[PDB]
Amino acid sequence: LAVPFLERPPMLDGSYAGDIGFDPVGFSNYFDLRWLREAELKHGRVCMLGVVGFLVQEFVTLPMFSNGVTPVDDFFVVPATGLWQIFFTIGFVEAFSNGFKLTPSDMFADDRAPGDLGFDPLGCGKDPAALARRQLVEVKNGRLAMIAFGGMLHQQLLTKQGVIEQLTNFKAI
Amino acid sequence: VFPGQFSDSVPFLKQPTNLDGSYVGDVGFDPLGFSDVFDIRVLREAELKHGRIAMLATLGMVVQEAYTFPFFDKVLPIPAHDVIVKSGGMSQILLWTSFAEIFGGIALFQTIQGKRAPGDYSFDPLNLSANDLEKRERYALAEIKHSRLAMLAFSGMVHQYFITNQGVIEQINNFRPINGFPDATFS
Ligand SMILES: CC1=CCCC(C)(C)[C@H]1/C=C/C(C)=C/C=C/C(C)=C/C=C/C=C(C)/C=C/C=C(C)/C=C/C1=C(C)CCCC1(C)C
Repeated sequence: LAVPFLERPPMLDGSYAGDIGFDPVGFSNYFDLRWLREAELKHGRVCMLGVVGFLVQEFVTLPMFSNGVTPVDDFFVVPATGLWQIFFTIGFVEAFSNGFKLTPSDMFADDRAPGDLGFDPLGCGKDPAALARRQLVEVKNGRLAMIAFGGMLHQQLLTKQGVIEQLTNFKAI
Repeated sequence: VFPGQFSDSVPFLKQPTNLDGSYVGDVGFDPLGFSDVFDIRVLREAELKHGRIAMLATLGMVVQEAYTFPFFDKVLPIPAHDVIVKSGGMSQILLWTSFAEIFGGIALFQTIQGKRAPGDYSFDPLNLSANDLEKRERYALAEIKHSRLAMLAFSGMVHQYFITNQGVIEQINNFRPINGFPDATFS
């Protein structure tokens, strides 16, 4: 149990990966646990790719664009047009992968697994025990990566330095 | 002097209605009857929270005058409050303690339901009194006595600084009476 001085939340049986009974504020109750699980997986995956993007944008820059001082400022130096192309592409992906159901009501109509968008092109998730281990690994890595992204974005905003550049040139504020 | 049942601490006041003696540190001292108006569990949790904060406060009020970190600056703690307010670190102390008290409030609301002991956050990483039960109540009595002593001590140190304008270590080595009373006339 993650919080020993509080009770185990009533809706956290332990079926999902990474469930250690950590919900003191009780979002498991009064909401849909599948919705929260898919939201957690989506945030984890987005930040998980975002950390790698912040690492790559320091040393690797696409020849079409001009690199900024920080990967945070790389959002501004690229033109406004093309940014909305990314916005609309993500909208199309989130519409087609979710089956054009986009609300807490109509989603999970077929009761699919939360976070299972049917995207396994390499076929890694075949063995169910390995599937559960990879579920746990993915969820814990997302829980680490969201905190990491929230840290590194603010570090790049405050110090105006890259993350590796900041780690090699550590200084007080 | 007259026959009758009274409290163990105060002999002219009766034992309070809700102070049965199960809780540690209970010598029957509740003259105004705070336990009659509010629950004893919430009061015990508030007492333990105040006492632990006061323990750390007395330790800080000693150490900060005894030894200041290489960062920040050499300054007395009472104006160091303002210094760290202007520096921004005290707002972060506030944020992190608020984040802890968010779960503390849920613990308190489960204490009213009677699911956890008041002030029992189950925090014993060194298992100093976890496996043994006889040591647990002795350490609880010691903790509550140190809590009350620390509240009194921090109040004393702060109000000594407020009129003396000297450090606690400074005052026990350079003890001067207040207001120039050694050679004061018509005071
Ligand atoms: C619960 C827990 C587990 C065990 C450890 C511990 C005891 C510490 C305890 C505490 C955990 C804590 C404190 C977690 C903290 C999480 C936090 C603060 C997460 C915050 C993340 C912030 C984020 C993403 C910000 C994202 C901003 C983004 C994208 C975009 C920025 C911008 C760009 C460049 C485009 C234009 C718009 C804008 C805004 C300028």
